Amino acid sequence: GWFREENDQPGQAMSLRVEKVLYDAPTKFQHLTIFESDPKGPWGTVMALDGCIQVTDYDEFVYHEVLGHTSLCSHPKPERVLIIGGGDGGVLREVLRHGTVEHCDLVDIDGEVMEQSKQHFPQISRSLADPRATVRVGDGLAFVRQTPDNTYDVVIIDTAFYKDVLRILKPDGICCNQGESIWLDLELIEKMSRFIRETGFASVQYALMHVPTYIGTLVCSKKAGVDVTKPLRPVEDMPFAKDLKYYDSEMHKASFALPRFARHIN
Amino acid sequence: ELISGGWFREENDQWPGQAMSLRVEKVLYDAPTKFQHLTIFESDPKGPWGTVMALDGCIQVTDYDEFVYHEVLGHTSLCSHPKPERVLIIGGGDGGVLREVLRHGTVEHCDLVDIDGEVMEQSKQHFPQISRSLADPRATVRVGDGLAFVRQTPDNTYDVVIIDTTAFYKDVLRILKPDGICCNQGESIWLDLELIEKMSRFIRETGFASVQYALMHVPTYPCGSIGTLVCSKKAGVDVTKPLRPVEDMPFAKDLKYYDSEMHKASFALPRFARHINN
Ligand SMILES: C[S@@H](CCCN)C[C@H]1O[C@@H](n2cnc3c(N)ncnc32)[C@H](O)[C@@H]1O
Ligand SMILES: C[S@@H](CCCN)C[C@H]1O[C@@H](n2cnc3c(N)ncnc32)[C@H](O)[C@@H]1O
Ligand SMILES: COc1ccc(C2=NC[C@@H](C)N2)c(O)c1
Ligand SMILES: COc1ccc(C2=NC[C@@H](C)N2)c(O)c1
Repeated sequence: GWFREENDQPGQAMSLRVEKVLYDAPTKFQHLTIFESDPKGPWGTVMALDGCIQVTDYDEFVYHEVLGHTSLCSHPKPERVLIIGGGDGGVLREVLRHGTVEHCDLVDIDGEVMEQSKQHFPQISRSLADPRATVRVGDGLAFVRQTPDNTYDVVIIDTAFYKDVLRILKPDGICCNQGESIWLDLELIEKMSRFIRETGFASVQYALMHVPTYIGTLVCSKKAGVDVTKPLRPVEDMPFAKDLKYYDSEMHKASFALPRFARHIN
Repeated sequence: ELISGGWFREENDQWPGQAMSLRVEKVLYDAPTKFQHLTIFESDPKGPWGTVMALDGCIQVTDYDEFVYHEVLGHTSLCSHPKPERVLIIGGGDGGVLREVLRHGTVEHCDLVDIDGEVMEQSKQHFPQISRSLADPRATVRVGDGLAFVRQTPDNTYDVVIIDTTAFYKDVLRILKPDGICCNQGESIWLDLELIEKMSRFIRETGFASVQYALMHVPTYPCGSIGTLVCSKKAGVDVTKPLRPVEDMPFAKDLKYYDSEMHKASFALPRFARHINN
C-alpha cells in the first residue's frame, strides 16, 4: 500500500510506501492516520491529519526547533508560554529546554492526537508529562477567550482569536504561528500579516524553513522597534545549543531573508 | 510510454518508498536521445508548474521554479568575482544559467558546452523563456562532452566556470584565471551530506583555496534540497558576502529570487550540516 498526499492548491501528488498501518480512524475532530513508512527510506513513523502529513520522525526537528526557538530566543525572558495545538509534544519539548520557562500551557482540541503521539512518537511526546507543562484538551479559540490579560510571555500557534492572543500576551509578548508556504499561498501570508498587524501587533516578520520535502512561521512582537530578525537571547549562550540539529542564530537571521518575489511580506 | 491524462512518476533510488507524481496534460517530447531519455510535457494547467523537463525520469526544469536555481547559479558566482569577463557553462543546454550570466555587463563572452544537442533543440522549442539566451552573439554554444572540452582548454582562460549537470576538477582549476570562481550543482544536505563533505574536501585538496555550500529554497524537490558549491581559486576571498552586489547593477529589480540578502542567507546551514561551511 501507498499513502498519497494531495492539495486542492492539483495535478500533483506525493506518495509514501506504508510498511505498517498503526492507527487510522476519524476522531471527534479530524481523520488521524499513523503509519510506519518504508524501513529502507528515512521517514520513520508518519502522522497525517485529514490526509495532510503533519509529523515524520525524520524531519520533525525542523519545524519544532524553529517554532520553539525563533519565538523564545526573540523574547527578553520567556517565563509563561502557551502552545495552541502541538498535541504531538514537539514544540513543547523545544520550549522546555529553556531554563527561563517556569510554566507552559498546551491546548490541543483533539485528545486522540496526544494519546496517539504517546504511543507512537515517544521521542516527541515525552514532554507532555513534564511537571512544568499543563496539557488541556479543548479549543484554543475558547481557551484564549477565557484567559486573563497579561498571562503569557509567548503564544505559539502550532496548528476575534488574534485580538485575544494580543490581549493575553504581556506588553513584551511574542506570538508565533505556523505560516503557509510562500510558493503555495503567498496571497494567504500577505493577508495574515496585514491581519495580525491590524489587530494590534507592532511588527510581523515571516521566517522560512528548509524541509526535506514540501512551510515557515510568522513571528509577531507586540512592542515596535524590536527587530525579531536578530536573536535577542542567542541560543549559543545557553547550555542546550549543541543539542539542536537545525536551529542556531545564523539560521534565525537567515530565515527572514525571503526570495525577492516574497520580500514585501517582511 | 507517457500519455495525456496519465501521471508522470518521479522516483529516486537514494530515497526508496517515495514518489512525486505530476499529472500530464500534453506530452511534448518522449524519446531517447544519443545520451539520455528526454521527456518534456505540459503539466496540469490548474497546477503551477507549466511545462516540465525530465532527463532519465528526473525533472531538471519546470517553468514555475526555473528562476530559482538559474539566478542562484548565475549571480552567486558572478557577484563573487571582481570582473567576470569570460564565462564557461558546462551542461545547461536549456540556456537558463546563460540567460542570467548575460544580464551582467562585464561579461564579454560566455562559452556553453552541453553533450546533448537534443536538450538545446527541445529547449528552443518548448521553453523559449529559458533558451532565448542560446542565440545571443555573446554566447558560443557547443555540442560536446565538458570533460573533453576542459581537458582541451588552455590554462587561465576563464574568470568563472559553472557546472550545471545531471581529474576533471584539476582541469577546472587549471583553466580558471588566478581570480577564478568555480560553481557547481551540489547534492542535497538531506539526501547526501557525505557526498558534499567528500566533494568539498577533494575540491579544496585539488587546490581551490575556499569552498562554501549554498542552499536553495525550491517549491518541491523529492530528493531533499538543491545546493551549490561555490569555490575560489585565490585565497582570502569570502564568497559568502557578495563582492559585487547586484543592487548596484541595472538589472537587479528584474530578478525574482536572488539578491544580496538571499546570497548571504544561502550559506547559513542547518546545524547538522554547518561543518561543511564552518
Ligand atoms: C499535530 S500538530 C501538527 C504540527 C506539527 N507539530 C497540529 C495540531 O493542531 C490541533 N488543532 C487544530 N485546531 C485546533 C484548535 N482550534 N485548538 C487547538 N488545537 C487545535 C490539531 O488537533 C493538531 O493536533
Ligand atoms: C538541463 S541541465 C539541468 C537543469 C538546470 N538548468 C543538465 C544538463 O547537463 C548536461 N550534461 C550532462 N553531462 C554532461 C557533460 N558530460 N557535458 C556537458 N553537458 C552535460 C545534460 O545534457 C543536461 O542538458
Ligand atoms: C516525502 O513525503 C513527505 C514527507 C514529509 C512531509 C511533511 N512533513 C511536515 C509537513 C510540512 N509535511 C510531507 O508532506 C510529505
Ligand atoms: C511537482 O513535482 C516537482 C516539481 C519540481 C521538481 C524539480 N524542480 C527542479 C528539479 C531539481 N526538480 C520536481 O522534481 C518535482
